[PDB]
Amino acid sequence: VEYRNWSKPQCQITGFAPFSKDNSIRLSAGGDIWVTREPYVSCDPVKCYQFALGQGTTLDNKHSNDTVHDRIPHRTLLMNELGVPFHLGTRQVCIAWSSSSCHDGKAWLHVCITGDDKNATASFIYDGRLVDSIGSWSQNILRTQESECVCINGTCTVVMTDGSASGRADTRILFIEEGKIVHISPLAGSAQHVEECSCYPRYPGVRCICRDNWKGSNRPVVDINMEDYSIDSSYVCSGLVGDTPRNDDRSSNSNCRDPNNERGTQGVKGWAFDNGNDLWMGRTISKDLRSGYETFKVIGGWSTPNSKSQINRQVIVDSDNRSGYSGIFSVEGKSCINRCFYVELIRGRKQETRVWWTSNSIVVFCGTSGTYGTGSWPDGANINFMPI
Amino acid sequence: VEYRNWSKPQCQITGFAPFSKDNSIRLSAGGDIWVTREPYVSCDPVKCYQFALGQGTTLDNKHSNDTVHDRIPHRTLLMNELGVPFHLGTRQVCIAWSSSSCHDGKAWLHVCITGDDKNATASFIYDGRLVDSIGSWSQNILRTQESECVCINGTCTVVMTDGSASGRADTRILFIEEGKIVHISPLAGSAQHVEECSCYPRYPGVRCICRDNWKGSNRPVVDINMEDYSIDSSYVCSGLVGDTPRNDDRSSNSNCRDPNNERGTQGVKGWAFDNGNDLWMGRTISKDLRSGYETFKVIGGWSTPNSKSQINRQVIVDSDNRSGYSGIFSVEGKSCINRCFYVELIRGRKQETRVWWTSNSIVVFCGTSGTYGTGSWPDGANINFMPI
Amino acid sequence: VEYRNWSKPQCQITGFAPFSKDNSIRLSAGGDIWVTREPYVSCDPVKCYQFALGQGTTLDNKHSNDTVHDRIPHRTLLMNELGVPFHLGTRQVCIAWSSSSCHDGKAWLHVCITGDDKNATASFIYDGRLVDSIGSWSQNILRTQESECVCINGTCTVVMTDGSASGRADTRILFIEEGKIVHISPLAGSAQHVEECSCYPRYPGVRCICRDNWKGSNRPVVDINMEDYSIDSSYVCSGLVGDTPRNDDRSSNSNCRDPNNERGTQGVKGWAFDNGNDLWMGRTISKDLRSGYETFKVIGGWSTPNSKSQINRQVIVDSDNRSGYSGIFSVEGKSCINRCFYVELIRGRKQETRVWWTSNSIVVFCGTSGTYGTGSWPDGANINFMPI
Amino acid sequence: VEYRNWSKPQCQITGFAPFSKDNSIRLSAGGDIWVTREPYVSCDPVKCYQFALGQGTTLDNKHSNDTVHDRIPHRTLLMNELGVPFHLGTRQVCIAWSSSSCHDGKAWLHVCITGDDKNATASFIYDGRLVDSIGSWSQNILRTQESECVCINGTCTVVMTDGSASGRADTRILFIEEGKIVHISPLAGSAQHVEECSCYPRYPGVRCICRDNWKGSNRPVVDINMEDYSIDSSYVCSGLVGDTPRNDDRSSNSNCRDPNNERGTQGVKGWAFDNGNDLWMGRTISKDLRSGYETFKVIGGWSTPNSKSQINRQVIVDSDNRSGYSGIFSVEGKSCINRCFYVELIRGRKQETRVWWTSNSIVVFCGTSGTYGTGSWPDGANINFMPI
Ligand SMILES: *[C@@H]1O[C@H](CO[C@H]2O[C@H](CO)[C@@H](O)[C@H](O)[C@@H]2O)[C@@H](O[C@@H]2O[C@H](CO)[C@@H](O[C@@H]3O[C@H](CO)[C@@H](O)[C@H](O[C@H]4O[C@H](CO)[C@@H](O)[C@H](O)[C@@H]4O[C@H]4O[C@H](CO)[C@@H](O)[C@H](O)[C@@H]4O)[C@@H]3O)[C@H](O)[C@H]2NC(C)=O)[C@H](O)[C@H]1NC(C)=O
Ligand SMILES: *[C@@H]1O[C@H](CO[C@H]2O[C@H](CO)[C@@H](O)[C@H](O)[C@@H]2O)[C@@H](O[C@@H]2O[C@H](CO)[C@@H](O[C@@H]3O[C@H](CO)[C@@H](O)[C@H](O[C@H]4O[C@H](CO)[C@@H](O)[C@H](O)[C@@H]4O[C@H]4O[C@H](CO)[C@@H](O)[C@H](O)[C@@H]4O)[C@@H]3O)[C@H](O)[C@H]2NC(C)=O)[C@H](O)[C@H]1NC(C)=O
Ligand SMILES: *[C@@H]1O[C@H](CO[C@H]2O[C@H](CO)[C@@H](O)[C@H](O)[C@@H]2O)[C@@H](O[C@@H]2O[C@H](CO)[C@@H](O[C@@H]3O[C@H](CO)[C@@H](O)[C@H](O[C@H]4O[C@H](CO)[C@@H](O)[C@H](O)[C@@H]4O[C@H]4O[C@H](CO)[C@@H](O)[C@H](O)[C@@H]4O)[C@@H]3O)[C@H](O)[C@H]2NC(C)=O)[C@H](O)[C@H]1NC(C)=O
Ligand SMILES: *[C@@H]1O[C@H](CO[C@H]2O[C@H](CO)[C@@H](O)[C@H](O)[C@@H]2O)[C@@H](O[C@@H]2O[C@H](CO)[C@@H](O[C@@H]3O[C@H](CO)[C@@H](O)[C@H](O[C@H]4O[C@H](CO)[C@@H](O)[C@H](O)[C@@H]4O[C@H]4O[C@H](CO)[C@@H](O)[C@H](O)[C@@H]4O)[C@@H]3O)[C@H](O)[C@H]2NC(C)=O)[C@H](O)[C@H]1NC(C)=O
Ligand SMILES: *[C@@H]1O[C@H](CO)[C@@H](O[C@@H]2O[C@H](CO)[C@@H](O)[C@H](O)[C@H]2NC(C)=O)[C@H](O)[C@H]1NC(C)=O
Ligand SMILES: *[C@@H]1O[C@H](CO)[C@@H](O[C@@H]2O[C@H](CO)[C@@H](O)[C@H](O)[C@H]2NC(C)=O)[C@H](O)[C@H]1NC(C)=O
Ligand SMILES: *[C@@H]1O[C@H](CO)[C@@H](O[C@@H]2O[C@H](CO)[C@@H](O)[C@H](O)[C@H]2NC(C)=O)[C@H](O)[C@H]1NC(C)=O
Ligand SMILES: *[C@@H]1O[C@H](CO)[C@@H](O[C@@H]2O[C@H](CO)[C@@H](O)[C@H](O)[C@H]2NC(C)=O)[C@H](O)[C@H]1NC(C)=O
Ligand SMILES: *[C@@H]1O[C@H](CO)[C@@H](O[C@@H]2O[C@H](CO)[C@@H](O)[C@H](O)[C@H]2NC(C)=O)[C@H](O)[C@H]1NC(C)=O
Ligand SMILES: *[C@@H]1O[C@H](CO)[C@@H](O[C@@H]2O[C@H](CO)[C@@H](O)[C@H](O)[C@H]2NC(C)=O)[C@H](O)[C@H]1NC(C)=O
Ligand SMILES: *[C@@H]1O[C@H](CO)[C@@H](O[C@@H]2O[C@H](CO)[C@@H](O)[C@H](O)[C@H]2NC(C)=O)[C@H](O)[C@H]1NC(C)=O
Ligand SMILES: [Ca+2]
Ligand SMILES: [Ca+2]
Ligand SMILES: [Ca+2]
Ligand SMILES: [Ca+2]
Repeated sequence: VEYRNWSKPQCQITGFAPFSKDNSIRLSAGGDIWVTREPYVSCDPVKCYQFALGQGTTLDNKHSNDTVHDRIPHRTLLMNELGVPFHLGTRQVCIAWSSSSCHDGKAWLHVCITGDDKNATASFIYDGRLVDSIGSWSQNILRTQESECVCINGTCTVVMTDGSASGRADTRILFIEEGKIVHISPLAGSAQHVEECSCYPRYPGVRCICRDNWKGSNRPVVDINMEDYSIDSSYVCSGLVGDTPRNDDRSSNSNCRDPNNERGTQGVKGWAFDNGNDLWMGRTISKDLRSGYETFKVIGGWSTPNSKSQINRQVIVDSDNRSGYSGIFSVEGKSCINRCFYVELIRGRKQETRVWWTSNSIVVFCGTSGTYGTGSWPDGANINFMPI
Repeated sequence: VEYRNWSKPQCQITGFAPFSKDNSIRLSAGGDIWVTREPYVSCDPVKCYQFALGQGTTLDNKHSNDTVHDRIPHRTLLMNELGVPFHLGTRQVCIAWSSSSCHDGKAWLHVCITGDDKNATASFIYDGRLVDSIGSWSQNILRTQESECVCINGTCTVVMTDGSASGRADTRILFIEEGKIVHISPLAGSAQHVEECSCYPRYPGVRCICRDNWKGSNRPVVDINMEDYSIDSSYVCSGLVGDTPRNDDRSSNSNCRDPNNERGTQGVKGWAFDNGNDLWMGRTISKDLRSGYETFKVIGGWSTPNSKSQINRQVIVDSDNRSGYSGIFSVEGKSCINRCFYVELIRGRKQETRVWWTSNSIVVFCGTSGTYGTGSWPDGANINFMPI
Repeated sequence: VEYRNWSKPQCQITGFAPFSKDNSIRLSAGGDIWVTREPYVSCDPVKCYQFALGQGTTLDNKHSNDTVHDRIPHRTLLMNELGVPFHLGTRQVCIAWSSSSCHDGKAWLHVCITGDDKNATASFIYDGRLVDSIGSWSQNILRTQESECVCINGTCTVVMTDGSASGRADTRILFIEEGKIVHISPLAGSAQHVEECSCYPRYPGVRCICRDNWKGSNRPVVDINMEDYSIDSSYVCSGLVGDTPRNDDRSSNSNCRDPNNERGTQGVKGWAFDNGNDLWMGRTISKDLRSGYETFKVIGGWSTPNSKSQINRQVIVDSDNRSGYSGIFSVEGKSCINRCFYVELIRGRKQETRVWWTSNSIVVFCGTSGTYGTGSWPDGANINFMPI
Repeated sequence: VEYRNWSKPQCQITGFAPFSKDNSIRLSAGGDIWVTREPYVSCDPVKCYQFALGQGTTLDNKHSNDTVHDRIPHRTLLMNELGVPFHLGTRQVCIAWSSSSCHDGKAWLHVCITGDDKNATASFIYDGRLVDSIGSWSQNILRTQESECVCINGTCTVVMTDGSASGRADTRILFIEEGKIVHISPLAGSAQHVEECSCYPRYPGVRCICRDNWKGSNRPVVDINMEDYSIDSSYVCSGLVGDTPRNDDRSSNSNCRDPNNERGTQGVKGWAFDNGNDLWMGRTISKDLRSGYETFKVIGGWSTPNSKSQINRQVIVDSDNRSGYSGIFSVEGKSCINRCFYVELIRGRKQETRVWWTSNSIVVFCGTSGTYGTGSWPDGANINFMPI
């Protein structure tokens, strides 16, 4: 086994075709399925696996009630081949309430986070053994990606926040070579917040499309130079914008460098990925609520401010339904590195308060240089059927 | 790993001996089993696996109700070793409501179909990565085999329809070398319809025994020349005939070249496989309803029109019971390539409307050059026991 | 991989120490466990697996009722590593209502039997493919071992009956080299019946301790000469005797050559295995009912008629409980070939008619050249707890 | 595969970071989970597995009632990768009511104990085959570690008691090279009792931190010389002390050589592990009841009597909750051998007599040379939710 160095062109995609759905909630009505959220999928040179954080229980468990809350001791990081539901036979690869995973080529690094909010811990596991540990630095919740990290040559990047969701924060980018952090590099850029970065291998570095829970609703970019550790974090030129809540589609703006301050409040985990001066991206159809999922390409959107030349749309999930988080997902072709992407479809309380638990399914789409039809793939489960 | 080139004689079989049953419905009363239909089994140089399309749920799920319908977003392609039931621990290898799978020798290609009926998409997955995509072409349901495709030397064939079930249609035969379609070839032949082809490796090409939902009740043949892409599609000389509904057994006819127009309406997925001028084939015992399964050899039936010299019958499934689809299943011997075949036994609504869900079990029989006894293997599950 | 030729001394054992129990019935009250009976365990050069025939269902299935009957279409041959219960995730390796399995070294041969009683079929599977088939020969139930077959050099033996349980019968010994029967050899010996042979590798041939459902209650021996195909079947010299029902322990007799005619009626699957002029054997404590299990060594018992010098007893299962079938189980040491043995503990109807289903657990003991304590390991499950 | 010889420095740890929790009880409310207790985890050069002894059943089984009792025929030794719950798909690797497991490098040795209390047996399994057996020697319960044994060069140590819990006893240290005991060595030392030793590879020998159910509440040390078989068993210099029940924290004492006689009665399985003249150890927060878990380092505590210079505490499990047993768990780093440790959290009768069954979850922590936060990880399951 030599290393995963990614030297190879990205694919000139033409849109996305469907790859995987698991029906996690549906089956949850007839089987014992874990309680999840904040999923993501990543793969080694052979199989694509699917992760997510549980709630130390199952859905048809009287326990599950109040799964709305993101952190609790009993939450663990699951793993399965891409395609199997999360069952009583799944493994809790580590304790955590946040994470990131990359396959450096040789084996896995699994950053998993847990502790008190104000003082928590981050175990850096690798190849099964626990290679390192680094604790919270601001004293107000150490959180990470909830997406696949990226490694190149033998060094795995991973961005980390601990600060004030809607406020300033310390963003560091740890460079851990084999479960062992070997160098940390402090954030720099126009980016007024970095959180839930969706990172990918666009050689020689790593580029990140994050979230901004404070003033921006136009994703902040985070570019890592795996070559010298230096950082750079701009903002997206695309005038379209994909974050929720967000202004609209006409008064929606972005100048590639400053929080736009338009419902710049919260956010959601999102992705995007360049191609020349263009921009393949995705977001919720609803711009108030996290419902419906569409994906598209903005001409000029990566190199040019306030763009609006949308083209090649797709209604991945219908706007009458509901989605949630999503992240990019790379996966090296036999000549080019193709990007893929996932979408958790969250069914549960706060919204569908018919039941008291919260969990989620997933749908995933990859890159294609061929045709496709049209459609939308939701969780599609009868909340009047589901237990509780 | 060199390639699967099939250069090796087919076996001079003498009838079929039992191989596998899974009891899918029976266990479904005491366990959490997926909701299926349109199964098939295929194997790599080591294990035989069993496929089928689910209904994004399980049987003891209040959801399952109305599984009669063939397409919906939440239907996925399962896979398991030959012998295990479809459980909560099975994987959804792709989203689809149609498919085909072959092992080119090195790894798997998994055509899976999904989208709106009128406009749908076909993901061409291979080795886990998504190599290509080609969308619907007539705008009225892109459908494929629901049986194992066949590869030789490194090129995998797969026939595709999109048109009018009971009407004309476009039938194309895609030649995808490694998840990448590299050449499409348009249908040609006496065949007035091609749909649900049951294809196999009868070197140097590939030969297909399809269905005809319009005017024929005598299977149309579809011969592929993997050598130059050319096509040829005749009809079966056998005067016996195996399709349901169908005329009878005396006024049942076929001339090897034109729809016979005798209850030539619908059909069901069927198989057949030559041997000299003869014909080993199978069909439902009931010629109105898809009930009971028998298999036999018609002397003269492959090279001679309107044949009736039946011999070596078997009551695979009793005519008091019920079957459904079926397809051929090859599996290379240590000197000859033996054919095997499967039979879904569909238990569910429209018929057994005691319950509201529809799923199916399976029985499978291989080729033998030795003796056998007699019997019939049905789903045999108490519909008064089953849930719902 | 060279072949399993067994050239290596058997171990001078000193008694049996406990190896495996699975608690099949107990868990059956809190989980979905298959309905079984007629088990046995066998191993390849790495793992020991556990077999048995199911009843196409699970225990907490309303179907299971009337599992007392041995044959029905929906019965299949399971397989799992030695230690896991038979779950909804177990595989039906073949259809059958009888069987035998050996690992010739390279891979598995799985004789499985099914068909009408009067006319049935026997599929000879191997390495996943179906290599051969041979049908019933007397027209009254083709049955086999229900124990591990034995292979040496590359030829696998397997004894087969079809005749009259309590009457004469045809006993043949098929020699199948790679799923392909290559020579059948007709039974010869003092043995007035051969049925449920418990066979083992006592180089250069294979020796069998069977059952006799007609006139004997003293196990008939069946010695195979894998060298020239010739057969020889004596009877056990041991005057102790181990079969149920059986006379007693004082008027119990055997002369090494003729059915003794003492409650010589039915039987049960049993084992035994020589050592010099002695005899390590096992049987039920109850000599009317199949309850309790003990094992011991009779000095002189293999080379001398009507023996009674019992020594080294063990109460494997207490006589207040209940057992059933049992068979020998070899397993090559790092210098000597050690024998092991299993014991199904049948819980169910006809006896414990509190419930209407019948299934069974298992306990297994191997050979030891070291000390041991005392005890008894029953199914030990509350029939008042169990479902139905 | 060469052998596991451990020549390599232990790691200068700085405290413990979280690795694994499984939520065994929580899921037990929504799934079929085995009934356990007396767990432990151990690993081969690749995966870390988790063991424990069951109670031949599952929790939602009416059987489980009265799982308070430690021994019964139907108790078996489970095994799974580190992270999966104990499910109906787990294997019973042997019958036992006590055990120990080490990976000599090449494969596993699994001492499992069962029999009458007064006369029991100990099967010494290895690589799947049963290599040896040695029976009880005092006639009053042969018990072993309930923790991972340690092998070096090719010889696996394992300490064994059989005597009087609160009285004298015979303590032997068997040296079994490949499932075959090749030399037994009798205990020697100041140690007035050895029971439930928590052993580890501190090259060239093996050192053990046991329990004392008679007069001590200050762990007895047990040092093995794998070099010449000689033994040595002192007591811990640490004046802090970690055993429950125990005096307090001020009148708590130890002189490194004699039972201190302060609530020196019972105990619990514990661990500890040196580092220079210091001592990293752990115990229950409650000194009467086995509740809460903390871990720390006592300066001077390994080489100096009655120590009280505690530092680097952690509240692993909060004192408002409840723990149970615990043991050390080694795991070779890429330059140093890191120690890890587990903690069963027992939920069940005698205490939480709301229900009638007893089982347990687990939390596990490894060694780190990096920072960490703070927190506590309990079973945290609603006893008012749980079944029974
Ligand atoms: C490939 O396949 C697409 C699939 O797109 C999606 O369709 C759903 C909505 O139809 C969406 O939720 C789902 O998840 C799919 O992802 C092909 O067509 C698609 O469907 C139609 C047009 O073809 C577009 O959707 C619209 O949605 C409305 C809700 O269904 C529908 O009622 C709209 O209908 C109005 O125009 C149609 C035109 O055919 C016609 O039916 C009527 O005239 C109708 O008029 C309305 O007017 C009044 C006010 O609204 C009402 O009082 C009156 O009752 C009536 O509702 C409309 O059809 C969807 O966007 C479209 N997709 C795309 C990409 O165009 C598409 O043909 C093909 N394209 C490509 C590149 O392959
Ligand atoms: C190997 O094993 C076969 C197994 O074949 C199948 O048998 C079932 C039907 O019997 C079928 O559903 C099942 O699934 C099996 O696959 C051996 O025999 C088989 O069974 C019989 C003859 O041997 C054939 O089946 C017929 O089915 C009727 C329903 O059971 C049965 O009642 C018929 O019986 C009439 O003739 C028999 C001859 O033995 C005799 O019983 C009576 O005289 C009976 O007369 C009827 O007459 C009146 C009008 O019908 C009634 O008023 C009166 O009450 C009575 O019903 C018949 O036996 C089945 O086809 C046959 N299989 C084959 C291949 O022949 C077979 O012996 C052997 N062959 C080979 C090559 O190995
Ligand atoms: C290793 O370990 C053995 C284990 O053997 C088995 O014991 C159970 C029966 O006790 C059996 O079902 C279980 O499954 C075990 O496999 C050691 O001992 C074993 O137990 C005893 C003797 O040691 C033997 O079993 C007998 O079973 C009767 C039912 O329990 C029991 O009541 C008998 O007791 C009579 O004698 C004992 C002697 O100690 C004493 O208790 C009394 O005096 C009692 O007297 C009876 O007399 C009247 C009529 O019966 C009654 O009115 C009165 O109430 C009372 O019942 C007896 O103890 C069992 O066979 C034995 N096993 C072996 C191999 O000896 C054994 O010590 C040791 N051996 C070796 C080689 O390692
Ligand atoms: C990293 O993270 C630690 C986590 O430690 C643990 O905290 C829980 C207890 O708080 C424990 O069960 C849990 O499992 C954790 O493992 C950081 O702090 C930790 O929490 C606090 C202090 O920081 C310590 O715990 C104490 O526990 C009491 C129960 O919660 C709590 O009420 C105590 O509060 C008293 O002092 C605090 C100081 O901040 C303040 O809140 C009040 O003044 C309060 O006063 C009480 O006084 C009267 C009598 O008690 C009452 O009438 C009145 O109502 C009120 O209760 C206290 O805070 C815990 O030990 C501590 N851990 C450590 C290691 O210090 C820690 O800051 C950081 N350290 C490091 C190295 O990283
Ligand atoms: C990184 O990319 C590839 C794959 O890791 C490296 O491997 C060699 O690269 C090219 C073609 O890929 C040739 O020089 C060798 O034949 C490759 N070997 C294999 C097994 O692919 C490549 O050298 C690395 N290069 C950079 C610039 O990072
Ligand atoms: C990672 O991969 C290759 C590893 O070799 C790095 O490029 C190499 O450049 C040196 C001189 O710097 C050559 O001698 C190497 O052998 C080059 N690669 C090849 C295939 O020749 C590359 O620049 C590194 N990139 C990153 C992002 O870390
Ligand atoms: C295709 O069939 C076989 C198997 O793929 C090819 O392999 C060689 O073929 C024959 C015997 O099978 C000999 O020439 C070689 O010894 C074979 N090698 C092996 C490993 O079997 C064969 O050459 C191919 N031929 C055609 C005509 O397609
Ligand atoms: C059968 O037994 C063994 C094992 O199959 C054969 O293997 C050779 O036998 C001996 C020692 O076992 C030596 O001649 C070789 O070194 C063995 N090789 C191995 C890999 O064990 C043996 O020759 C066979 N002999 C008979 C008489 O059947
Ligand atoms: C099975 O195994 C060995 C295979 O070699 C057989 O014994 C051999 O005897 C021949 C001459 O007959 C020698 O040249 C072989 O090489 C011998 N074995 C060895 C290791 O030398 C053996 O007799 C056969 N036994 C059975 C029961 O089939
Ligand atoms: C035990 O430790 C190591 C690992 O088992 C042995 O292996 C050799 O040891 C050193 C470095 O580890 C060198 O002499 C060799 O290069 C090692 N080989 C490998 C594959 O690591 C070591 O010799 C053994 N030594 C002792 C003292 O027990
Ligand atoms: C276990 O491991 C090594 C095995 O070699 C033992 O040390 C060896 O010492 C001899 C002379 O005694 C050398 O020739 C060996 O080759 C040494 N090891 C190495 C790598 O050179 C060691 O002392 C043994 N220790 C224990 C606890 O059993
Ligand atoms: Ca925002
Ligand atoms: Ca038709
Ligand atoms: Ca008899
Ligand atoms: Ca004590």
